[PDB]
Amino acid sequence: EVAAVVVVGSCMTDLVSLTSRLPKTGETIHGHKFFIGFGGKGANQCVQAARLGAMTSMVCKVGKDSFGNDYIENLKQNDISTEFTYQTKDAATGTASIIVNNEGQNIIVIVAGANLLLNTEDLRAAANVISRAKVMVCQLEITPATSLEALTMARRSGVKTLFNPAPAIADLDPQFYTLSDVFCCNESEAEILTGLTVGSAADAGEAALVLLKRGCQVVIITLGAEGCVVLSQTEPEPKHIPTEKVKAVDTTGAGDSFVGALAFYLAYYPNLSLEDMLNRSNFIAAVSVQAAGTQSSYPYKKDLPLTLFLE
Amino acid sequence: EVAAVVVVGSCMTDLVSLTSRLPKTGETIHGHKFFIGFGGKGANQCVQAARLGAMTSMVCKVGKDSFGNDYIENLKQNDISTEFTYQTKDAATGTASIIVNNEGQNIIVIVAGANLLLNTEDLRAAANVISRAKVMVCQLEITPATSLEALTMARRSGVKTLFNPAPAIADLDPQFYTLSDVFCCNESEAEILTGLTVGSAADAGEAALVLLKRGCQVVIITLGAEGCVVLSQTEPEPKHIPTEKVKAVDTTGAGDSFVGALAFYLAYYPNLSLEDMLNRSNFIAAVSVQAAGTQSSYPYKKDLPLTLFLEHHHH
Ligand SMILES: Nc1ncnc2c1ncn2[C@@H]1O[C@H](COP(=O)(O)OP(=O)(O)NP(=O)(O)O)[C@@H](O)[C@H]1O
Ligand SMILES: Nc1ncnc2c1ncn2[C@@H]1O[C@H](COP(=O)(O)OP(=O)(O)NP(=O)(O)O)[C@@H](O)[C@H]1O
Ligand SMILES: [Cl-]
Ligand SMILES: [K+]
Ligand SMILES: [K+]
Ligand SMILES: [Mg+2]
Ligand SMILES: [Mg+2]
Repeated sequence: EVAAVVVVGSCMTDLVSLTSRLPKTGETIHGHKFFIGFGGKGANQCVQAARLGAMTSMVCKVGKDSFGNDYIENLKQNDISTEFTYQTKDAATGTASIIVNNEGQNIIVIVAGANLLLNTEDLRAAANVISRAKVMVCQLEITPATSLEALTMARRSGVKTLFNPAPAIADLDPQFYTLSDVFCCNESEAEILTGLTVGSAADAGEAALVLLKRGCQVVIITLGAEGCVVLSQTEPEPKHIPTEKVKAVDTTGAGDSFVGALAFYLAYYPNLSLEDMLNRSNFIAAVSVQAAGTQSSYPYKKDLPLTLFLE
Repeated sequence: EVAAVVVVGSCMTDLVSLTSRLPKTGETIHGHKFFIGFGGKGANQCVQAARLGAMTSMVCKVGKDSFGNDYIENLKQNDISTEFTYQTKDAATGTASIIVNNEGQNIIVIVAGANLLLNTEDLRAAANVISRAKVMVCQLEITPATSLEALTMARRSGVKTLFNPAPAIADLDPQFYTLSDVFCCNESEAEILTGLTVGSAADAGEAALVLLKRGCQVVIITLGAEGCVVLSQTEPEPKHIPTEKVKAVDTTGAGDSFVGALAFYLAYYPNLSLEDMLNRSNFIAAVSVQAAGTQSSYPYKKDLPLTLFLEHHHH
């Protein structure tokens, strides 16, 4: 089973406390529910792609701890290759500690942990799998040198690079743009990266063009309920792809659903137009918002309309 | 091997993130370290008593989950009986999500979880062990009704009750006071319970008298570095028991150290005066503040002065 989608990126344990009020400095507050979830942008993306039918491989590092062992089982239960899922005793599995009130306001503390210890030696071991893939997906949740090396390796073998600059930082290494065949981010990330205000699809088109001029081949900005905007070196005029209105239950994880869907279409449906791929990816992400949670909300092929898988 | 000290109360997994600044509403920040620890007032108290040499048993409920299985191992490693450590599939193990900055300031979110599912049926199964104890310790980190049930059972069997109303509730059922042989709380809890300011020993004396009149046999209010204040039905005049000054490294868990030490003394040295017990308990809690962490800071008998273990009054 040759993997067509390789994700080099993060696995994180989500530790979620639900409360009626958020704490201030020095305060202890009592909440009403705690749960553990599997997260991390890399793993989220990988899971969505796998559930659509992709043969995937997750290159990542977790701890030699209960959370790490559980994450490995999570990837296996989602039919993801863990050949290059490493474990280390030198850091805990990455964690996202999330406090959420009943209005959806939150405080989040991320400790990337073992994710940061995925190094270039670890990557090099995956060279053969990377070279045989169709798509390589990376984000900004591991150590930058490792993600840059992954993108470089993909480019050397002609593998399509899908980069999600999330979470965004203002002064991103220029190579992230120049190594990206497809660069996909949300409005708030676009603002951080470009310094422009993005309040509309037109505004997103202006931000996208800055990103394009930094060296990306294709730029997509997701707009939540307003769909997405795309432009490319060959077609630099922005195109707004809207999505039909749905009643959202929980929008958490929608961006990773979108990126994982796009990876699937890039790998398995390469002759579809970009606009068609984005229409389908918008639809799948909009399914995800109609269920609670992150990975638990990501739809399987069997539960989706047949027309999403016709060519 | 009869358990002399039975703690009916909470176990909580501490989920700790270390950061350079504490976040406010709406913020996402990155920290530099995450680790898991063991907490919960009931388990903390039980651990300190066990380390002093008590035969203890923890009546508690955790989840049928990794955190719960780990907690059971923690109690076993501290030589605590786990015969009444229940598990449930109906809720996660209780959690304390803790964010700490480089100066040691924190924000905490507690989700009681499986602790709230410790129920009447569980207490009935524990009834024989409760009834045969010397001291039954409880707090307010389980369902209040379950703590009240445990106090009731202990009282009916003539077992000494040590009640720590923590965290405090302003409209606590009157029976909590009348079922409490020893009622022990800190300044902030005393303020909630009495509606007085409690900052000083004098303040604590005034608050303690309000509590005593509600039906407690003995009231103790702890004062951090200033020791504690005690009064009783037999001796209603407040006595301030000071503690010798130490260099505090980390005061987390000191209150639970104090209560676990007091439970040990009530069970194994019942002949001693309150003042004697409290001097010793103050000293043990002050040892705990000289080391990092919560349970890991609690001293063992073998590492403490011999004078703490004499059967008779000491100067
Ligand atoms: N309320 C919504 N209704 C319909 N589709 C939605 C809604 N919110 C999000 N989506 C879809 O999900 C995609 C991604 O949402 P968006 O909020 O831009 O992602 P994000 O902020 O990157 N989230 P994430 O990366 O998982 O943390 C959008 O382009 C839509 O296709
Ligand atoms: N800085 C300190 N120096 C010396 N002894 C201390 C200090 N802080 C606390 N103690 C001892 O610890 C006891 C209890 O401390 P206190 O701060 O009153 O507990 P609490 O606030 O109920 N803590 P906890 O219940 O564990 O969260 C005091 O009576 C002292 O004996
Ligand atoms: Cl880290
Ligand atoms: K969702
Ligand atoms: K300590
Ligand atoms: Mg996103
Ligand atoms: Mg206390």
